[PDB]
Amino acid sequence: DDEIISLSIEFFKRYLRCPAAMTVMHLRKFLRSKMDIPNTFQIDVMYEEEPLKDYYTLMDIAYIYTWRRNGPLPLKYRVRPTC
Amino acid sequence: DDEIISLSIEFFKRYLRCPAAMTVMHLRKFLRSKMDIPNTFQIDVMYEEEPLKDYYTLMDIAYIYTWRRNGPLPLKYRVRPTC
Repeated sequence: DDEIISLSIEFFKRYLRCPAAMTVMHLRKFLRSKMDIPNTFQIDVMYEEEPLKDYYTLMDIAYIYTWRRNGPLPLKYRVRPTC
Repeated sequence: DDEIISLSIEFFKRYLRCPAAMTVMHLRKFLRSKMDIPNTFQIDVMYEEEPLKDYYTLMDIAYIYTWRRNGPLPLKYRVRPTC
C-alpha cells in the first residue's frame, strides 16, 4: 500500500511515521544502526510478547493484530546473544 | 586476597577462573569488550535477579551471597538502553 503507518518502538519509546510496506527486517536494521548493535547480538521485534517474522509488513502486523488506528502501532524490541 | 575464584557468566554460559580481587566494574568491561557492546547500552551484572554494585569484588559477592564453593559462582548479565 501507498499508506503511512504511525507507530512506536521501545525496548522490552520513540515514534515513527513510516511506509506501511516496510518490514520487520527493515526495522531490525534500523534499530541495529540507530543503537549501533553488533552482530554479536540478535534483535527480536515484537508486538506484545511475541516476536514477528522478518517478512511481515507493518500492514500485515496491523491486520494480524487487528489494530484499529487508535494511537500508533506499539512495537517493542529486545536483544539476545546469538549462536 | 591472592585467591582464585571460579565462576560462570551467562545472559539473563561461559566459565571463568579469576582473581577474587576483581570487581563488577572489571567484569562489565570484560563483557563490553568480549561482546562488542556499544555505549548506547548499559550492562547489569547480577547474582540472581539483583544487580550488583560496581565496587563489589568477587569475594564480596561470595561473602554477601554466602556461596559455599559448591560449583562456580553463577553470575548473570543483561543489557538495557542507556539515557
